[PDB]
Order: sequence, then structure tokens, then C-alpha cells
Amino acid sequence: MISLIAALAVDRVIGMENAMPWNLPAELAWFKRNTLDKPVIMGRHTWESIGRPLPGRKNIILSSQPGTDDRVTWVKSVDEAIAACGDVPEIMVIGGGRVYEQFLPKAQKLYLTHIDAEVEGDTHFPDYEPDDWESVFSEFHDADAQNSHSYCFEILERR
Amino acid sequence: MISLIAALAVDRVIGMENAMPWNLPAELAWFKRNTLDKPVIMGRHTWESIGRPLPGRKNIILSSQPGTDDRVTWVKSVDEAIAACGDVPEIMVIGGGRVYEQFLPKAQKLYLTHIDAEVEGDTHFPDYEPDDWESVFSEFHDADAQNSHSYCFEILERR
Ligand SMILES: CN(Cc1cnc2nc(N)nc(N)c2n1)c1ccc(C(=O)N[C@@H](CCC(=O)O)C(=O)O)cc1
Ligand SMILES: CN(Cc1cnc2nc(N)nc(N)c2n1)c1ccc(C(=O)N[C@@H](CCC(=O)O)C(=O)O)cc1
Ligand SMILES: [Ca+2]
Ligand SMILES: [Cl-]
Ligand SMILES: [Cl-]
Repeated sequence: MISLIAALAVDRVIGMENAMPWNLPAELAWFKRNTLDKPVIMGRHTWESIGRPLPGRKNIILSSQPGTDDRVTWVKSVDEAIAACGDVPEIMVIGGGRVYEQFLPKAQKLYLTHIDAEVEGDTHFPDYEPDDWESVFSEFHDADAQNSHSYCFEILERR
Repeated sequence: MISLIAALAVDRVIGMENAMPWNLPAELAWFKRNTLDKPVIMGRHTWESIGRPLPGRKNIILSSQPGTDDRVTWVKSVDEAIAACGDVPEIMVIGGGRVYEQFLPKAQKLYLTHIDAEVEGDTHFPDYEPDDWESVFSEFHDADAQNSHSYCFEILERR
């Protein structure tokens, strides 16, 4: 099955011109826990943002342009992206905006992190119909010594 | 000689307890380059935000309450903190607020990072009359894919 995993600020903002203005090691820990040992599909801008391949995951980059790193797999279509995953129970799509838009229709589950940050965004997570999804897990946490903002983890399954 | 190193938001706002709302790996690199191989003095809140002893530095915690951890040095007074440093060319004071207030009188240099972020806060870096200080180095950087805000490194020497 295909799952989308994203960190959304207020109004579903997911990206800005520069790095997001938050320091959330706990959110990254959740991201790692939910993607480890699974293929991850991302767009080129997300790839460039991370800076290196994610350890212990098969990194797949969906892009019309040519491959710059021998450490990951470059694909040119959703179909190719999928085929590169092989036979695994779950494929994780990690962004950005355009990639989420192309995979939403095929997605069965969403792993969302809602962050209480008001920012002017560049890209936003596609509008989802809350009547179409069932929340099966939610957990709220306040900002603390290491995390700059409050956040809530949520997992939704398609009804 | 004693030096204070701090990251300030607009209006000189500094962290109190929760992590600051910015992601500046280039700023932490600056922090590391300037404190490596030197003793660092910090208060209890800063210690909690770091979460572990900084490698390659002698970690001294100035606090009234008790030494949780054995990997660092716990002192109850300014005099004791200085003594624990031994005889080195430069002692780095890394915050927070009350710690900067206690050492400013004794400081000969300031390594400051001015960040273009408006943050609401109670705490401010102590008032320094820059005419008692000579700005000796200044280098501005714009925000990018990995750094959430613009920042300017500055070094001042006590005249
Ligand atoms: C810019 N970026 C994209 C990013 C960030 N947070 C997200 N958070 C969620 N929930 N979902 C995403 N798709 C997401 N994507 C990043 C940047 C760094 C790391 C990262 O360092 N991850 C380490 C975990 C943190 C660490 O080792 O420092 C990992 O092993 O996943 C991940 C994603
Ligand atoms: C919360 N905190 C206090 C902190 C942060 N930035 C500062 N920045 C400046 N300029 N001055 C300070 N006093 C300062 N203090 C921290 C948190 C983490 C690390 C840290 O991880 N430092 C690693 C470098 C980054 C990494 O490897 O994780 C190091 O080796 O110094 C440092 C300070
Ligand atoms: Ca439910
Ligand atoms: Cl992307
Ligand atoms: Cl402190």
C-alpha cells in the first residue's frame, strides 16, 4: 500500500522558500521511526533539502531531470517509482507538494504531524476530505527544552 | 580571558526554557568551531536543551540544585566555575540569561549571532554599551534551503 508522511503547519503549509522555522527533533524521530526499512519516494527539491540519502531506507527520487547522485535511484514517473519499490508491504511518500498530489489518490494512510506554527507558505499539503479518512491515532505534545513548537502526531486510514 | 557566545533574535531576545523557533545548522557550526577544545560554562536550562555533554569541551554547569549527571562538572558559584576551568587562554560562557548577566562584567569578548527572527520573549541578552566594545568582525548570511533565517556573526572586544 502507499502512505504519505508529512509535517504540516497551520493551513496545511509544508514548505517555504527557505528551511522551515522550527527545531523539532521529536518530530524527526517520529519520521525516522515510521520510514525506517521502507522505500521512500521524494521529489528533487526535498532531496536537495535533506542533503544526503536517508540511512537504512531505499531512497527513490522522482524527477524529470537527470540523476546527480549514484547513491539513490532516479525515476521519471509515478509508475516507475512504484516498480522500483519491489514487493514491500508499504511505500512511504515523503514530499513535496507536487509529489503528494500525484500519490494522494492511491494512498491508503496518512502519517501527519500538525505543528502549531503560523507561516506564509510556498507549498501546501493537498486538501483532503476529512469524511474520507479515519483518525486511528493521535498524540499531542507541547514545545519543550528541545522542541520549539507544540505538535500532534496523527495517523489516518482511508475509509 | 572570558568570552560570552550567544544567538540573539530581534531586540536581543534569547531562549528561556523552550527551544528557539529557528533551524540554523550553519549557526551551530559556528558555535562548535568557536567552543571546541575550550571549557564551556552554562546554566541548567541550557544544559537540558543540549541534552548531553558537548564533545571535545569541558562542560561546567552553574546551578544551585544538584548534579544529576557525572559526565560534567556541577558548580554552585561563579568563582567555582572559573576555578574549574584551570588555566586556559579562553573560557566560553554559553548561557542562559542569568549566566550571561553574571559573567558580562568579567568578559573581554563577545561572539554574537544576530538572527532576523521576531520571537516573543521575557529574556534578553544583557544590555552592552557597544562604546565599551569595539565591533571587530561582522559577516552576514542569507537564509537558504537548510537555514531558516538570515543571520549575522559579530565579534566585539572590550575597550
Ligand atoms: C528536510 N527534510 C524533509 C522532511 C522533514 N520532516 C518531515 N517530517 C514529517 N513528518 N514528514 C516528512 N515528509 C518530513 N520531511 C528532512 C531533513 C532531515 C531529515 C533527517 O535528518 N532525518 C533523520 C532523523 C533525524 C537525525 O538523524 O538528525 C532520519 O534518519 O530520518 C529528514 C527529513
Ligand atoms: C541549545 N543549545 C544552546 C545554544 C545553541 N546555539 C548557540 N549559538 C550560539 N551562537 N551561542 C550559544 N551560546 C548557543 N547555545 C545547543 C544545542 C545543541 C548544540 C549542539 O549540538 N552542538 C554540536 C554541533 C551540532 C551537532 O553536531 O549536533 C557541537 O558540537 O557544538 C549546541 C548548543
Ligand atoms: Ca478514531
Ligand atoms: Cl520535492
Ligand atoms: Cl540556563
